Amino acid sequence: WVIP
Amino acid sequence: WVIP
Amino acid sequence: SCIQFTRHASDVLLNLNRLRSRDILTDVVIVVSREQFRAHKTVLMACSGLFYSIFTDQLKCNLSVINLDPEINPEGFCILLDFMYTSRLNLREGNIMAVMATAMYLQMEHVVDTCRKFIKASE
Amino acid sequence: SCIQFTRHASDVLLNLNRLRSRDILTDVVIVVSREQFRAHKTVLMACSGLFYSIFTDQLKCNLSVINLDPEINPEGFCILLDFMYTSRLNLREGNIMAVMATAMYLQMEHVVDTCRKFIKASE
Ligand SMILES: N#Cc1cnn2c(Nc3ccc4c(c3)CC(=O)N4)cc(Cl)nc12
Ligand SMILES: N#Cc1cnn2c(Nc3ccc4c(c3)CC(=O)N4)cc(Cl)nc12
Ligand SMILES: [Cl-]
Ligand SMILES: [Cl-]
Repeated sequence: WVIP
Repeated sequence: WVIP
Repeated sequence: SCIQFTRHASDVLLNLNRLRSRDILTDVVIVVSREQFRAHKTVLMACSGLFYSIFTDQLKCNLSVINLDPEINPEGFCILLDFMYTSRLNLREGNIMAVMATAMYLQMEHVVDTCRKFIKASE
Repeated sequence: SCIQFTRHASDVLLNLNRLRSRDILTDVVIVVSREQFRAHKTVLMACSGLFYSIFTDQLKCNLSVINLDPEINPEGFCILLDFMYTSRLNLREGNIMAVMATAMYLQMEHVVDTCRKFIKASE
Protein backbone atom coordinates (compact mmCIF):
# COMPACT_ATOMS: atom_id res chain seq x y z
CA TRP A 1 0.00 0.00 0.00
CA VAL A 2 1.23 3.54 -0.90
CA ILE A 3 0.25 7.24 -0.80
CA PRO A 4 -0.67 7.73 -4.52
CA TRP B 1 7.28 -1.04 -22.87
CA VAL B 2 9.77 -3.19 -20.85
CA ILE B 3 11.46 -6.62 -20.73
CA PRO B 4 9.37 -8.24 -17.92
CA SER C 1 10.35 -13.55 -25.08
CA CYS C 2 7.29 -11.21 -24.61
CA ILE C 3 7.57 -7.44 -24.07
CA GLN C 4 5.24 -5.83 -21.51
CA PHE C 5 3.31 -2.53 -21.42
CA THR C 6 3.68 -1.31 -17.79
CA ARG C 7 0.47 0.83 -17.69
CA HIS C 8 -1.79 -1.74 -19.45
CA ALA C 9 -3.43 -3.27 -16.30
CA SER C 10 -4.13 0.22 -14.82
CA ASP C 11 -5.55 1.43 -18.21
CA VAL C 12 -7.85 -1.63 -18.36
CA LEU C 13 -9.10 -0.98 -14.81
CA LEU C 14 -9.69 2.75 -15.57
CA ASN C 15 -11.89 1.73 -18.57
CA LEU C 16 -13.73 -0.87 -16.46
CA ASN C 17 -14.51 1.92 -13.95
CA ARG C 18 -15.70 4.16 -16.88
CA LEU C 19 -18.08 1.32 -17.96
CA ARG C 20 -19.41 1.09 -14.34
CA SER C 21 -19.96 4.93 -14.15
CA ARG C 22 -21.88 4.83 -17.48
CA ASP C 23 -23.74 1.61 -16.44
CA ILE C 24 -22.51 -0.19 -19.61
CA LEU C 25 -22.63 -4.04 -19.59
CA THR C 26 -23.23 -4.18 -15.80
CA ASP C 27 -24.92 -7.57 -15.17
CA VAL C 28 -25.68 -7.52 -11.42
CA VAL C 29 -27.16 -5.34 -8.66
CA ILE C 30 -25.69 -5.82 -5.17
CA VAL C 31 -28.32 -4.96 -2.54
CA VAL C 32 -26.95 -3.74 0.81
CA SER C 33 -29.95 -2.93 3.07
CA ARG C 34 -31.78 0.09 1.44
CA GLU C 35 -28.98 0.72 -1.10
CA GLN C 36 -28.25 -0.75 -4.57
CA PHE C 37 -24.93 -0.99 -6.41
CA ARG C 38 -24.61 -1.96 -10.07
CA ALA C 39 -21.43 -3.81 -11.07
CA HIS C 40 -19.81 -6.31 -13.46
CA LYS C 41 -19.76 -9.89 -12.04
CA THR C 42 -16.28 -10.50 -13.61
CA VAL C 43 -14.74 -7.54 -11.71
CA LEU C 44 -16.48 -8.55 -8.43
CA MET C 45 -15.10 -12.12 -8.78
CA ALA C 46 -11.61 -10.83 -9.65
CA CYS C 47 -11.54 -8.78 -6.38
CA SER C 48 -13.48 -10.78 -3.82
CA GLY C 49 -13.33 -14.38 -2.54
CA LEU C 50 -17.04 -14.10 -1.62
CA PHE C 51 -18.16 -13.00 -5.14
CA TYR C 52 -15.74 -15.51 -6.75
CA SER C 53 -17.56 -18.29 -4.79
CA ILE C 54 -21.07 -16.83 -5.54
CA PHE C 55 -20.64 -16.40 -9.29
CA THR C 56 -18.89 -19.82 -9.86
CA ASP C 57 -22.00 -21.42 -8.31
CA GLN C 58 -24.05 -23.13 -11.09
CA LEU C 59 -27.33 -21.38 -9.84
CA LYS C 60 -26.13 -18.05 -8.36
CA CYS C 61 -24.03 -17.31 -11.52
CA ASN C 62 -27.34 -16.48 -13.32
CA LEU C 63 -28.86 -14.15 -10.68
CA SER C 64 -29.25 -10.46 -11.60
CA VAL C 65 -29.67 -9.46 -7.91
CA ILE C 66 -27.50 -10.46 -4.90
CA ASN C 67 -28.57 -9.51 -1.36
CA LEU C 68 -25.77 -9.13 1.16
CA ASP C 69 -26.03 -9.94 4.89
CA PRO C 70 -28.15 -7.23 6.68
CA GLU C 71 -25.15 -6.51 8.98
CA ILE C 72 -23.19 -5.15 5.95
CA ASN C 73 -22.81 -1.37 6.01
CA PRO C 74 -23.71 0.30 2.62
CA GLU C 75 -20.95 2.96 2.93
CA GLY C 76 -18.36 0.24 3.70
CA PHE C 77 -19.53 -1.67 0.61
CA CYS C 78 -19.44 1.51 -1.49
CA ILE C 79 -15.81 2.22 -0.40
CA LEU C 80 -14.81 -1.39 -1.25
CA LEU C 81 -16.60 -1.38 -4.63
CA ASP C 82 -14.77 1.91 -5.47
CA PHE C 83 -11.49 0.21 -4.42
CA MET C 84 -12.24 -2.82 -6.66
CA TYR C 85 -12.56 -0.53 -9.70
CA THR C 86 -9.72 1.94 -8.92
CA SER C 87 -7.06 0.36 -6.56
CA ARG C 88 -7.82 3.39 -4.25
CA LEU C 89 -9.17 2.87 -0.71
CA ASN C 90 -10.88 5.78 1.09
CA LEU C 91 -9.81 4.58 4.58
CA ARG C 92 -10.81 7.05 7.34
CA GLU C 93 -11.08 6.98 11.17
CA GLY C 94 -14.88 7.21 10.92
CA ASN C 95 -15.21 4.32 8.42
CA ILE C 96 -12.29 1.91 9.19
CA MET C 97 -14.36 -0.49 11.37
CA ALA C 98 -17.11 -0.79 8.69
CA VAL C 99 -14.51 -1.12 5.86
CA MET C 100 -12.61 -3.92 7.71
CA ALA C 101 -15.85 -5.83 8.58
CA THR C 102 -17.06 -5.51 4.94
CA ALA C 103 -13.61 -6.59 3.61
CA MET C 104 -13.65 -9.66 5.92
CA TYR C 105 -17.15 -10.62 4.64
CA LEU C 106 -16.16 -10.00 1.00
CA GLN C 107 -12.86 -11.93 1.58
CA MET C 108 -10.57 -9.08 0.38
CA GLU C 109 -7.44 -10.09 2.32
CA HIS C 110 -5.16 -7.15 1.32
CA VAL C 111 -7.79 -4.60 2.51
CA VAL C 112 -8.31 -6.59 5.77
CA ASP C 113 -4.47 -6.46 6.24
CA THR C 114 -4.12 -2.83 6.07
CA CYS C 115 -7.22 -2.10 8.16
CA ARG C 116 -5.62 -4.34 10.86
CA LYS C 117 -2.30 -2.42 10.61
CA PHE C 118 -4.02 1.04 10.70
CA ILE C 119 -6.11 0.04 13.80
CA LYS C 120 -3.00 -1.41 15.59
CA ALA C 121 -1.11 1.91 15.09
CA SER C 122 -3.94 3.88 16.86
CA GLU C 123 -4.01 1.55 19.96
CA SER D 1 -6.80 11.10 1.09
CA CYS D 2 -7.06 7.52 -0.38
CA ILE D 3 -4.31 4.88 -0.01
CA GLN D 4 -3.53 2.70 -3.03
CA PHE D 5 -2.67 -1.01 -3.45
CA THR D 6 0.08 -1.06 -6.14
CA ARG D 7 -0.57 -4.65 -7.40
CA HIS D 8 -4.41 -4.37 -7.47
CA ALA D 9 -4.83 -3.62 -11.24
CA SER D 10 -2.41 -6.46 -12.20
CA ASP D 11 -4.21 -8.88 -9.78
CA VAL D 12 -7.59 -7.95 -11.34
CA LEU D 13 -6.23 -8.56 -14.87
CA LEU D 14 -4.70 -11.94 -13.82
CA ASN D 15 -8.15 -13.04 -12.52
CA LEU D 16 -9.86 -11.78 -15.70
CA ASN D 17 -7.42 -13.94 -17.71
CA ARG D 18 -8.22 -16.93 -15.38
CA LEU D 19 -11.96 -16.40 -16.15
CA ARG D 20 -11.16 -16.37 -19.92
CA SER D 21 -9.07 -19.62 -19.65
CA ARG D 22 -11.96 -21.34 -17.76
CA ASP D 23 -14.57 -19.79 -20.15
CA ILE D 24 -16.45 -18.24 -17.18
CA LEU D 25 -18.86 -15.35 -17.96
CA THR D 26 -17.48 -14.91 -21.51
CA ASP D 27 -20.29 -13.22 -23.50
CA VAL D 28 -18.90 -13.02 -27.06
CA VAL D 29 -17.14 -15.10 -29.73
CA ILE D 30 -14.81 -13.20 -32.09
CA VAL D 31 -14.64 -14.98 -35.45
CA VAL D 32 -11.40 -14.46 -37.42
CA SER D 33 -11.67 -16.50 -40.66
CA ARG D 34 -11.77 -20.25 -39.61
CA GLU D 35 -10.88 -19.49 -35.96
CA GLN D 36 -13.02 -18.55 -32.91
CA PHE D 37 -12.00 -16.68 -29.77
CA ARG D 38 -14.18 -16.40 -26.67
CA ALA D 39 -13.82 -13.22 -24.60
CA HIS D 40 -15.50 -10.75 -22.23
CA LYS D 41 -16.96 -7.70 -24.07
CA THR D 42 -15.93 -5.39 -21.15
CA VAL D 43 -12.23 -6.38 -21.47
CA LEU D 44 -12.33 -6.07 -25.31
CA MET D 45 -13.83 -2.53 -24.99
CA ALA D 46 -11.28 -1.56 -22.30
CA CYS D 47 -8.39 -2.50 -24.68
CA SER D 48 -9.57 -1.67 -28.18
CA GLY D 49 -11.05 1.43 -29.85
CA LEU D 50 -12.74 -0.88 -32.40
CA PHE D 51 -14.48 -3.06 -29.75
CA TYR D 52 -15.29 0.06 -27.66
CA SER D 53 -17.18 1.44 -30.73
CA ILE D 54 -18.84 -1.96 -31.53
CA PHE D 55 -20.14 -2.72 -28.04
CA THR D 56 -21.42 0.88 -27.33
CA ASP D 57 -23.57 0.50 -30.47
CA GLN D 58 -27.25 0.06 -29.42
CA LEU D 59 -27.62 -3.06 -31.76
CA LYS D 60 -24.11 -4.63 -31.83
CA CYS D 61 -23.89 -4.50 -27.97
CA ASN D 62 -26.33 -7.48 -27.90
CA LEU D 63 -24.57 -9.72 -30.47
CA SER D 64 -23.00 -12.97 -29.19
CA VAL D 65 -20.85 -13.32 -32.36
CA ILE D 66 -18.64 -10.67 -34.05
CA ASN D 67 -17.00 -11.41 -37.42
CA LEU D 68 -13.79 -9.52 -38.13
CA ASP D 69 -12.63 -8.38 -41.59
CA PRO D 70 -11.41 -11.43 -43.65
CA GLU D 71 -7.99 -9.73 -44.01
CA ILE D 72 -7.41 -10.14 -40.23
CA ASN D 73 -4.84 -12.80 -39.39
CA PRO D 74 -6.03 -15.26 -36.64
CA GLU D 75 -2.54 -15.57 -35.06
CA GLY D 76 -2.21 -11.76 -34.95
CA PHE D 77 -5.61 -11.57 -33.24
CA CYS D 78 -4.64 -14.35 -30.82
CA ILE D 79 -1.42 -12.47 -29.84
CA LEU D 80 -3.41 -9.24 -29.29
CA LEU D 81 -6.17 -10.97 -27.29
CA ASP D 82 -3.43 -12.54 -25.07
CA PHE D 83 -1.92 -9.03 -24.68
CA MET D 84 -5.33 -7.57 -23.68
CA TYR D 85 -5.62 -10.08 -20.83
CA THR D 86 -1.96 -10.11 -19.65
CA SER D 87 -0.11 -6.84 -20.65
CA ARG D 88 2.40 -9.21 -22.45
CA LEU D 89 2.97 -8.98 -26.21
CA ASN D 90 4.56 -11.94 -28.06
CA LEU D 91 6.20 -9.72 -30.73
CA ARG D 92 8.43 -11.73 -33.12
CA GLU D 93 10.09 -11.13 -36.52
CA GLY D 94 7.74 -13.67 -38.13
CA ASN D 95 4.55 -12.11 -36.68
CA ILE D 96 5.28 -8.32 -36.36
CA MET D 97 3.59 -7.34 -39.67
CA ALA D 98 0.38 -9.28 -38.79
CA VAL D 99 0.41 -7.96 -35.16
CA MET D 100 0.79 -4.30 -36.33
CA ALA D 101 -1.97 -4.65 -39.00
CA THR D 102 -4.31 -6.31 -36.43
CA ALA D 103 -3.46 -3.61 -33.81
CA MET D 104 -4.24 -0.84 -36.37
CA TYR D 105 -7.63 -2.48 -37.16
CA LEU D 106 -8.41 -3.02 -33.46
CA GLN D 107 -7.25 0.59 -32.69
CA MET D 108 -4.67 -0.43 -30.02
CA GLU D 109 -2.39 2.62 -30.34
CA HIS D 110 0.34 1.56 -27.83
CA VAL D 111 0.84 -1.79 -29.66
CA VAL D 112 0.90 0.02 -33.06
CA ASP D 113 3.60 2.35 -31.56
CA THR D 114 5.94 -0.26 -30.57
CA CYS D 115 5.48 -2.33 -33.74
CA ARG D 116 6.43 0.86 -35.67
CA LYS D 117 9.55 1.37 -33.48
CA PHE D 118 10.64 -2.33 -33.76
CA ILE D 119 10.24 -2.27 -37.61
CA LYS D 120 12.16 1.08 -37.89
CA ALA D 121 15.13 -0.42 -35.93
CA SER D 122 15.43 -3.34 -38.45
CA GLU D 123 15.47 -1.02 -41.56
N1 LIG E 1 -11.45 -17.97 -13.13
C1 LIG E 1 -11.36 -17.19 -12.30
C2 LIG E 1 -11.26 -16.26 -11.27
C3 LIG E 1 -12.02 -15.05 -11.08
N2 LIG E 1 -11.75 -14.49 -9.87
N3 LIG E 1 -10.84 -15.34 -9.29
C4 LIG E 1 -10.33 -15.27 -7.99
N4 LIG E 1 -10.88 -14.29 -7.21
C5 LIG E 1 -10.52 -14.08 -5.85
C6 LIG E 1 -10.62 -15.18 -4.94
C7 LIG E 1 -10.22 -15.02 -3.61
C8 LIG E 1 -9.76 -13.75 -3.23
C9 LIG E 1 -9.68 -12.65 -4.15
C10 LIG E 1 -10.06 -12.80 -5.47
C11 LIG E 1 -9.16 -11.45 -3.43
C12 LIG E 1 -8.90 -12.00 -2.02
O1 LIG E 1 -8.41 -11.46 -1.06
N5 LIG E 1 -9.30 -13.35 -1.97
C13 LIG E 1 -9.41 -16.29 -7.61
C14 LIG E 1 -9.14 -17.29 -8.56
CL1 LIG E 1 -8.04 -18.50 -8.13
N6 LIG E 1 -9.63 -17.42 -9.78
C15 LIG E 1 -10.50 -16.43 -10.15
N1 LIG F 1 -17.24 3.40 -20.57
C1 LIG F 1 -16.31 3.00 -21.09
C2 LIG F 1 -15.18 2.53 -21.75
C3 LIG F 1 -14.81 1.18 -22.06
N2 LIG F 1 -13.71 1.13 -22.86
N3 LIG F 1 -13.38 2.45 -23.06
C4 LIG F 1 -12.38 2.95 -23.91
N4 LIG F 1 -11.75 2.00 -24.67
C5 LIG F 1 -10.74 2.31 -25.61
C6 LIG F 1 -11.03 3.27 -26.63
C7 LIG F 1 -10.02 3.63 -27.54
C8 LIG F 1 -8.78 2.99 -27.41
C9 LIG F 1 -8.51 2.03 -26.39
C10 LIG F 1 -9.48 1.67 -25.47
C11 LIG F 1 -7.10 1.55 -26.52
C12 LIG F 1 -6.58 2.40 -27.70
O1 LIG F 1 -5.48 2.45 -28.18
N5 LIG F 1 -7.63 3.20 -28.18
C13 LIG F 1 -12.25 4.36 -23.97
C14 LIG F 1 -13.16 5.13 -23.21
CL1 LIG F 1 -13.00 6.81 -23.26
N6 LIG F 1 -14.14 4.70 -22.44
C15 LIG F 1 -14.25 3.34 -22.36
CL1 LIG G 1 -7.99 -6.91 -1.56
CL1 LIG H 1 -2.68 -0.88 -26.71
